Amino acid sequence: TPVEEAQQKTIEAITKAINYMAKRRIGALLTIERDTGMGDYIETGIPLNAKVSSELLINIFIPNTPLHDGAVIMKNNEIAAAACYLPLSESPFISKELGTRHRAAVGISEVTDSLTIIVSEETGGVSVAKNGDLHRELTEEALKEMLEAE
Amino acid sequence: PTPVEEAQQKTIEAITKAINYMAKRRIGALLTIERDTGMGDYIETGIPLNAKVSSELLINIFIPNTPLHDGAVIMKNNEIAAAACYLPLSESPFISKELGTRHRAAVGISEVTDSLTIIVSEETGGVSVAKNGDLHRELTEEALKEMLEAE
Ligand SMILES: O=C([C](F)N1[C]=N(F)[C]=N1)C1=[C][C]=[C][C]=[C]1
Ligand SMILES: [Mg+2]
Repeated sequence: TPVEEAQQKTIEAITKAINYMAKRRIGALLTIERDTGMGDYIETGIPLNAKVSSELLINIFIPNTPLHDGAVIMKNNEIAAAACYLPLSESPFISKELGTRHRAAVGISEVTDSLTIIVSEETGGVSVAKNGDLHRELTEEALKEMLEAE
Repeated sequence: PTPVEEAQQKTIEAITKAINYMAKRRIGALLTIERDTGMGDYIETGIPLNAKVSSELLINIFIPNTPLHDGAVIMKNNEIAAAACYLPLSESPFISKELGTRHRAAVGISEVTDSLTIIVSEETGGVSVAKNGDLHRELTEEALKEMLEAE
């Protein structure tokens, strides 16, 4: 169906962008709003309300650019805003080698049902935060499975 | 001022801030503003964005060696319609011979539309505008803003 084709296209755009950033070890933080509304956090960023594309996602997160600091928040199959604030988790059970991007992802996952993808700038490793837990060192296939499950 | 006029002022401010940032850093850029002649055929050659304008997004689009930096950004009113778009190349003899494809593309679209195109040179950081087949080079910040306000 049209809705199904659009969801699969968005998943492919995300995974292609994550692949490019993982390979180059470009830090990234991408939160996908689900049932819990995230308007208060969207409002902290730069409004985009843009069509999703792998190219736009990559261009957003290039280091030392205006938009790369903070989270991209996606809502209703669009990029709602970039450079958004997310709350930092105080969970003592996050790997100590991880920094602010990962704590921000876990933090938003503690108070919403959202799914957040993180690319580490140190290693290029890909992780997902959901329900207050961080799922680390994902393969491409694991990330796709999580996006399809969500 | 009406909401429409205030929105236009915000868009001009966003454009001028982005152009000034890129000029200072010799970031090449090609930004066409659609006017009354529709540019859909050219918009459809690019990557669709349909995004709200911001200086931050304009700058991010043109960062060298990124997916979106080659080709034209096309704006429709207060939106970035698409990036990495094709524009036709002008054969005009009044394009300075040292200028590259971005300037030739800007003059080219200006020959078949009433659009206004801004170009930042990656060689010199100079700012130019193409309109109605004519290229106006080495614009000051003040001149660019005046051109946009008049448009
Ligand atoms: O990229 C990547 C992976 F890991 N992935 C994950 N996800 F999730 C997506 N992708 C790579 C490849 C190769 C080399 C390095 C790196
Ligand atoms: Mg002069």
